[PDB]
Formats: sequence, structure tokens, C-alpha cells
Amino acid sequence: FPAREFQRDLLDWFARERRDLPWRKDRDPYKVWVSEVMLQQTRVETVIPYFEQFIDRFPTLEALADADEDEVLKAWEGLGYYSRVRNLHAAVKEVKTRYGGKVPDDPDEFSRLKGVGPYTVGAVLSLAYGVPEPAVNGNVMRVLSRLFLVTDDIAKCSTRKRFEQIVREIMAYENPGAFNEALIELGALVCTPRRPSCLLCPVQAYCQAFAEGVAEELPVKM
DNA sequence: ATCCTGTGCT
DNA sequence: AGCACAGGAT
Ligand code: SF4
Ligand SMILES: [Ca+2]
Repeated sequence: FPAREFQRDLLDWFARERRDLPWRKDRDPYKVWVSEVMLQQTRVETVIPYFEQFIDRFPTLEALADADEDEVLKAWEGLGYYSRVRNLHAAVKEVKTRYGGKVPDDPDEFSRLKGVGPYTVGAVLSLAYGVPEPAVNGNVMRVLSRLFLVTDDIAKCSTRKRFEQIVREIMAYENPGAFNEALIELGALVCTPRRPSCLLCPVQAYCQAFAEGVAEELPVKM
């Protein structure tokens, strides 16, 4: 696989098209983390004002850690999935109490926190700390399944481990955050669930699904 | 190594 | 009423 050329085309596209979303204002692991939790459950159009309101109320990890659960829930109200904010709240309290108030940059340690799974670990650590971990969410699974014609069920850990291995092989190690962000952004804007915009895709020349005319059949979910 | 869960959609 | 979605699940 011509990974360097792929990285060039993907990252050049990302340089031009990257959305100036609120959670991209800085690289605070706390803020990235909050935005990833919101985006896991809610459309970007709705997350935008909730994120700003949430971070206004709780600007830093310690601010959230120290807030009463009532205040946290009030800030979440309208987003639903309240157990997921309760878990975030417990996790940042644990960060304050056992991890010096700093999000661990060890994927293993960060993963032990309540609610924190492989994707959240990869997103937060690569975006905020530049740790070369894969950040494979639904968007990335769709992009990789198409590029590499992966027809395995994406609900399976074996399939996700394969996607993880692909990212580790093709990642731009000089900027893992940008690389991971770019794959997610491509999935959001171009390589969409239905009718992907293949004709204006920056990595079309690399894509096996486009070449075979089966992009809309991918990814495979049982 | 999942399959479960809250949610939205039709 | 039943299905799709989307990640973490121990
Ligand atoms: S060419 Fe189409 S299917 Fe392939 S990655 Fe680009 S948008 Fe996705
Ligand atoms: Ca975990």
C-alpha cells in the first residue's frame, strides 16, 4: 500500500477542508474527551451548542470533577443517555484523585476509567497528546472497509482489530492526531453512509470499493 | 470476544 | 412495534 502518498493526499485535503468546530479551538485532552462523548450519541449540529454551554460551565477537568452531579446533569439535559455523563463525571473524579488531574497518556491506564473504551482512548490521546494510537469509530470503519474492501462484520472485535492494524500500518506517524482526525472528517463529509462523494474524494485513487463499484454495500454489519 | 443499551426513526 | 445506530462491555 502506498501509504506515504495516501497520507499526503488525505492530509492535504484535511488542511483545506477541516471544519473549525468548537472542540478544535485547542488540544485540551479534557475538552476533546467531552466532545467525543457528546458526539458518540448526538449529531454535530446539536453538539455544537451543548459543548459550548458545557465547557462554559465546566472549563477544565477539575471544574467538572468538583461539580455536584445535579449541576452536571443539568448541563447535559436534552442530550439524553444520562448514564454516559454520570460515567464521564466518575471518570474525571478518578483522574483528579488517582492521576494527578491529568488525563493519562498511557492508553492502558486511560482505558480503565469508567465508560472509556478503545475509540475514546485513541481519539483523546492522539488528538491531544499525539500518541500514535488508532481512533476507530463508525466513521473510520466505514472509510477503511471501503478503501480496503473489508467485508467482515464490524460488530466483531476481530474485525475491529483488523481496522486497528490497518491504521497502525498506514498512519502518518509525524502527526497521528491530524491523521486520525482526517479519517474521521472524511467519513463525516465525503465517505458518507449513503451516496458517498467518491467523485470529489481526495483518496479515490487508493479505494478498492470505488474501483469495484461496491462502496454503498460497505461496511458489513450483521 | 462479544452483545447490550438508550435512542430515533418509520 | 420493530429495527438501525454506536460505541464500551468484564
Ligand atoms: S472513494 Fe468513495 S468509497 Fe472510497 S473512500 Fe472515497 S468516498 Fe469512500
Ligand atoms: Ca475500558
